[PDB]
Amino acid sequence: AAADAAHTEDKVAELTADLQRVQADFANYRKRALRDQQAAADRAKASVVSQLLGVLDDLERARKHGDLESGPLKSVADKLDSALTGLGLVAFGAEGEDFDPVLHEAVQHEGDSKPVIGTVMRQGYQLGEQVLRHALVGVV
Amino acid sequence: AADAAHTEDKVAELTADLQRVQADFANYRKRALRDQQAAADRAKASVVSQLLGVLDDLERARKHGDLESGPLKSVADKLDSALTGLGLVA
Amino acid sequence: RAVGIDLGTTNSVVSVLEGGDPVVVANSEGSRTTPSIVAFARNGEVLVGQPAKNQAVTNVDRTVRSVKRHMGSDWSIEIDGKKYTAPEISARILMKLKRDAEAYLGEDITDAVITTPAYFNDAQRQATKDAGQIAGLNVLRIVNEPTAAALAYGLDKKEQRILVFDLGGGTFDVSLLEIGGVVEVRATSGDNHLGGDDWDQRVVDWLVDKFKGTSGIDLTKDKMAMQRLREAAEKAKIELSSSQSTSINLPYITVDNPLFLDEQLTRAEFQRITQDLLDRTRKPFQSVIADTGISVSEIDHVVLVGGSTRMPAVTDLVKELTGGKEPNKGVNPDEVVAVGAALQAGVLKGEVKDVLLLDVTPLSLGIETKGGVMTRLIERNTTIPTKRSETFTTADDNQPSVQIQVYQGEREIAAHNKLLGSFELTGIPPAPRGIPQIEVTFDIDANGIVHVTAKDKGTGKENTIRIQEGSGLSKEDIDRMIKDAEAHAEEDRKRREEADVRNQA
Repeated sequence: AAADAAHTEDKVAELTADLQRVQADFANYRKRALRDQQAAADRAKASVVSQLLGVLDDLERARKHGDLESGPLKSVADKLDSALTGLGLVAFGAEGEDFDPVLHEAVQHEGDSKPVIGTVMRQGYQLGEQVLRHALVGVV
Repeated sequence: AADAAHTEDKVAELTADLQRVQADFANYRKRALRDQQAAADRAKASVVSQLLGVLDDLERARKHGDLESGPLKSVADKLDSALTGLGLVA
Repeated sequence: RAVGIDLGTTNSVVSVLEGGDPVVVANSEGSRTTPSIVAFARNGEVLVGQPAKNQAVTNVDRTVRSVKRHMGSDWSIEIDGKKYTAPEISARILMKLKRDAEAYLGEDITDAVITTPAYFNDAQRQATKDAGQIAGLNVLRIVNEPTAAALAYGLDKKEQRILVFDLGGGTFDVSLLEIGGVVEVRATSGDNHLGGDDWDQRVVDWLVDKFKGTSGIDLTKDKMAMQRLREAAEKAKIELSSSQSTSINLPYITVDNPLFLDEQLTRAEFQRITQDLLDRTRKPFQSVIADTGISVSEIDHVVLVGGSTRMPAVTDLVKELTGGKEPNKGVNPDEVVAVGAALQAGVLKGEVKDVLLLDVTPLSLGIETKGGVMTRLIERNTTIPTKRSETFTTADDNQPSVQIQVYQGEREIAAHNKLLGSFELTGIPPAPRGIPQIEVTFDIDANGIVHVTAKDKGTGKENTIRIQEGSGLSKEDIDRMIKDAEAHAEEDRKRREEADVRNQA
C-alpha cells in the first residue's frame, strides 16, 4: 500500500545514508595504516625511556653533588647516555636559557621580565621529537 | 508500475550491503589494530641492547663489592628494578 | 564523528566513535588523561594540560586548577584580562580535546557528549552546556557520570538496579540507579572534598613525619624535595594495588653527607592513615539507601567509576555495603565515563542498533589445509556479514580433484575441531602443482548463514557448499571454546609443517 511504500522508502533512504558514511569512515581508518601505525608502537619507545628517566636524574644529581662526579658508576652513566644518544636524547632546560612551559616543569619560583631557569634540579630528557618529561627548572 | 518487488529487492540488497561494509570496517579496524601491537616488537628495538651493556657494567662493578655503600647504593638498584620490567637479565 | 568527553575536576579523557565503537583518544603528549589545570601563559598563549600545569607549580596565582568544583559560582580569575568568565576555563580544555581528537584520524569532530557528576543542578547542566557550545562543539546529552558509566559497561534493557561508586580522585559520588525502560536516577549525595588526592597527601604527610623522626630536617621548604616526595607517593599509591609489600627510596633529598630517605610503606599503614577518609563514605551510602525504598540485595549491578578505584579498601567497602557481589569490569575506571559518553553520542544520532552490530562474532570460520592444518579466512570476532578470498592450489601433481573441508574451532589442529562439511571440485586438468589457482570465498549474511564456494581461476570449474552450521550453537558452549583456545597458547607446531612445505619449488 501507500503507507507500506512510504515506510520502505524511508528504510531505503536510511540504509543509503548509512552506507556511504560507513564506507567513508572505513576509508579514513584505512588511511591510518601508515599515519599512526608507528606512533602507537613508538609509544613503547617513549615508555622505555620514561621509565629510565628517573635513574638518569638520579645519576645526574649524583654527579652534581660530587658523590659520583667520577668513578666506575660515572662511566656507567656515560655509557648509558652515550648509547641512548643514538635514539635521540636531546636534554633541554639548559642553564641560562629561556623558560619554555611546553619543555620545562618549573616548580620553585625564587624570584618574582624574561623568565629564566635558576637551576636544573632535574635535567629534562628527550627521545627524538617526542617531549617526554618537562624539565624540572627553578624559574628566577 | 508499483515496483513493490523492486523496492523489496532493494531493501534486501542494501541491508546486506550495509552489513558487508560494516563487517569490512570492523575486520580492518581489528586488522590494523593488530598491527598497532605487532609493531611493538619493532618498538622494542635495541633499547635492551643499550640497557644490557649498562647493566653488565654496573654488575661487574658490583662484583668488587663497591655497591655496598649508602647513597652510592641507590642508583644501581633503581636501574636494575626499572630495567627488569622492560629488559632481560645478563 | 561522535566524541565522548569526561570533563573532570582533576582529569579529563576524550573518546571518539570509530564507527560502532569508542576509542579513548590520546592527548598531544601521548597520554590520555589531560590534567585539567587550564593555566594561562606568561603572555597570551593559553596552555592546557601539563604544558599549563608546569607553569602553575612556579606561578601559583596565574592558574585555575579545578573548575568542576564550581558550577555557576564564579571561580574566575584574570590574566592580562578583565574578569574572565568561569565556564570558559573548562571550555578551553573542551577545545583542546576537540583539537586533539584529530590525533586519531578524523576530519571534523562536531558531535560530543559531555559528562557531569551525579550531584547535579539545572545551573550545573546549563553551565556545562554553555561551556561546550562556547568551545565550538555541538552537544545534546549531558548524561550523569553514573548512567554514563552504566551505559559504558552495557545496560540498555528486566528491571536493572545499577549502583555507582565514583571515587573520582578529587570528588566522591555514590548512587543507586534502577535502569528500566527509561534512564532513572533517584537521589545522589557524597563527599565533595574527598578523593584520591587525599590519599596521596596522606602518604606524603606520613613520609614527611617519618623523615622528621629520623632526622631534624623540616622538609617543608625544599621544594625540589617536595616534588620528589609527592611523585614518589603518587607512584607508590598507584603501585599499591599490587604487591602488598611496598617500599620506596628517594636517593638525594638534602645534604649538608647525602641523607638517604627510605621507608617501607605498607598498605596496612595506608589504611591506618586513610581510615577516616574511607569511613567518610559510610554516610553517603546509607543516605542513598534510606532516601528511597532500597534493600541490601535490591542492587543488581555495581560499577567502579573514577580514577584510582583499584585501591583494595574501596573495593572491600563496596562489597561490604551490598554483599559479596562483584562489580563490572572491562573498561578502565578513569575512562569509563568517556566511553559511556561516546556510546550515548552514537546512540542519539543513529550510529548503533538498527541491523548493524547485532552481528557480533561467528565464533570460528576456516578451511583445513594439507597437513592437519587449517587456513583461517575470517577472524574469530570478525563481524558476521563478511567476504574473503584465497587462491589455493592442488597439493599433488596432475591432481584431478581437490577436496576442501570447512572447520570451526580456533585450535590449529583440525582433528579436535568440529567437522562441518566437505566440498570437492572436479574437472581439474592434469597440471603440475604451483600454476593452478583455486579461489575460495566465505559469503555470510546478517542471519549467520555461511556460504563457502570454490572456483577454478585457471579453467572455471566451480563447486559450492552450504554448510550453514555456523549458527545455532549454544551460547554456553561458546565460552568454553575461549578457554580451550587460550589454554594452548604456546602452540607453534604448525611452523614445522610450514617448513615441511619446502618440497614445493
